[PDB]
Amino acid sequence: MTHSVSPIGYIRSCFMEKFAIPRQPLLAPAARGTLELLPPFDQVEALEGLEQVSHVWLLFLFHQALLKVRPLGVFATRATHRPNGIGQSVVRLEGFEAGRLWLSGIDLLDGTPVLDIKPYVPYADAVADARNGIAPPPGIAVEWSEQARRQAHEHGQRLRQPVAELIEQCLAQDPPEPGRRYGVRLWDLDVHWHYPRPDLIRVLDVAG
Amino acid sequence: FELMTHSVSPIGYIRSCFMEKFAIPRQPLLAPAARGTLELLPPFDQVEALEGLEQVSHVWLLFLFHQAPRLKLGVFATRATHRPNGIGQSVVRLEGFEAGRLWLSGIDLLDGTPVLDIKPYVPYADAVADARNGIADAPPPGIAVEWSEQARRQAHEHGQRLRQPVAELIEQCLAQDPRPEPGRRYGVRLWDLDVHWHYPRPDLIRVLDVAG
Ligand SMILES: Nc1ncnc2c1ncn2[C@@H]1O[C@H](CSCC[C@H](N)C(=O)O)[C@@H](O)[C@H]1O
Ligand SMILES: Nc1ncnc2c1ncn2[C@@H]1O[C@H](CSCC[C@H](N)C(=O)O)[C@@H](O)[C@H]1O
Repeated sequence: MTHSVSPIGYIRSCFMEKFAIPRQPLLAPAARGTLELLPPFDQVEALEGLEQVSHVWLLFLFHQALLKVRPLGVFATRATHRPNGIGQSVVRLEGFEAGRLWLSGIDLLDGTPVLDIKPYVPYADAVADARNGIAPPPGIAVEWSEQARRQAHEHGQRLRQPVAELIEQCLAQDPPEPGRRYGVRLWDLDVHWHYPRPDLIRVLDVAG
Repeated sequence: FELMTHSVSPIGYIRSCFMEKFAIPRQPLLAPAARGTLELLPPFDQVEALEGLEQVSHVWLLFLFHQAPRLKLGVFATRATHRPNGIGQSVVRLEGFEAGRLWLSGIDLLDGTPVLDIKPYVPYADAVADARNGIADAPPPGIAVEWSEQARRQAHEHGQRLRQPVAELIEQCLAQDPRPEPGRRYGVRLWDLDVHWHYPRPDLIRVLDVAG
C-alpha cells in the first residue's frame, strides 16, 4: 500500500542549519517562525477555534535529511532519518491570520514542508505517568562581548526579531576547545562565539 | 508552481479490540484494557529497529485514517479523522515488544489501521505543562455502569476464550459514556463480540448481553 501526501504549507524559520537547533525548543521562546499555508488551506475558515489553543502539533517532512539503526533502534529515537520521513513537533502558537500561523519555540528548519496541524490537547497528549530512560543537559552560561550585544540589538531592530534572546537561548543549550571560534547561521546572520572556560560561552560578534 | 508529493507506506498494521468508531473511549489512556498489537512488516520486523524501547513506557503512532473538508470548527483546530493528508497521531502505552510485534494498551485505533511511524514518547518535549486548549473536547465526566448477571457471566466466559480482559474493556468504555432514550438498545463491537446495553436511567448504563 502507498499513500500520497502533499504539504499544506511551508515553514519560514530562524534556523538555517541543524547544529544550534536547541534540544529543548520550548525553552527557547525566541526561536520564532511562521507557517505559510498553501492556496487551499490559506483561508481563515480552516483555522477557526485556534484562538483558544496555545500549542499545535506540526507533522512535517524531514526535507533536509539526506535507516533502521542509529549509533539504538530507529523506533526508540526521534531520529530524522526514519521510515516515511515524517517529523512531529509541538510548538507554541503565537497567533494566526488567513493563510499564516505565527510560531514560537520551534525546532524546524527553514523551508520545512508541513503536512498537518493538530491542536495540542493536554488531557490526551500530556501523559503524566510517561517515563523515558533513553531521553537533557542543564545548560551553559552565556556571556556577551560588548560589540556583539550592540550588534544583536541592531540586527534585532532591523529583523524585528528577538535576536539577542534567540542567540542566548540556543547557545545556552550546548550546541569543544578553547581559543577556537565557532559559528552558526540564524536568520540572515552569522553569530560567532567561543569557550573562555569549559562552562562558559562568550558571544563574539553578530554579522549579516 | 506544482504541488510537491511524497509517498508513504505502512510499516505495519494494527490489530485492535475496536471494530467500529462507536464507544471508542474519549480518554483511551484511562482504558488500559483497550489492548492491541502492531504487526510490523519487513524489513521493520527486525528486533534491531526496536532496541531501547524497553526504557520507554509510551509511544506515538502516526497512522492512516483508512476508514475515511475544512469546515468540520476549523479542521486544524480539531483532531477530526477527515483531514488533509489523512494522518492520525495517538500516544499509546507500550506493554512489550518482540521481533515484528508491539503490545499496546490504551489504544484508540481501529482494527486494521495502517501505521506509518513509531516514535518514543519524550516527556520533556511532548508533555507541555502550560498548554491550554479551550476548544478541546472536555474529558468525559463518567457515568455509572451496572451489570446484568447474564452479561457479566458471558463477558468473563468470552474473556477466557479470547484471552482478553473483555469485562474490563466493556466497563471502561461504557464508564466514559458513549454519546439518550430509555427503551432503546445500544451496542458496540469488541473483538468478535457484540455487547448490548441500555439506559434504565439517564445516569446509569446497564450491560444486558454479550454475544459472539
Ligand atoms: N526539515 C528538516 N529536515 C531534516 N531535519 C530537520 C528538519 N527540521 C528540523 N530538523 C531536525 O530535527 C531535529 C530535532 S528532532 C525534530 C523532529 C521532531 N521534533 C520529532 O521529534 O520527530 C532538529 O534539531 C533539526 O536538526
Ligand atoms: N484507523 C482509523 N481510521 C479512521 N478513524 C480512526 C481510525 N482509528 C481510530 N479512528 C478514530 O479516531 C478517533 C480518535 S481521535 C483521532 C486519532 C488520533 N488520536 C489523533 O488525535 O489524530 C477514534 O476514537 C476513532 O473515532
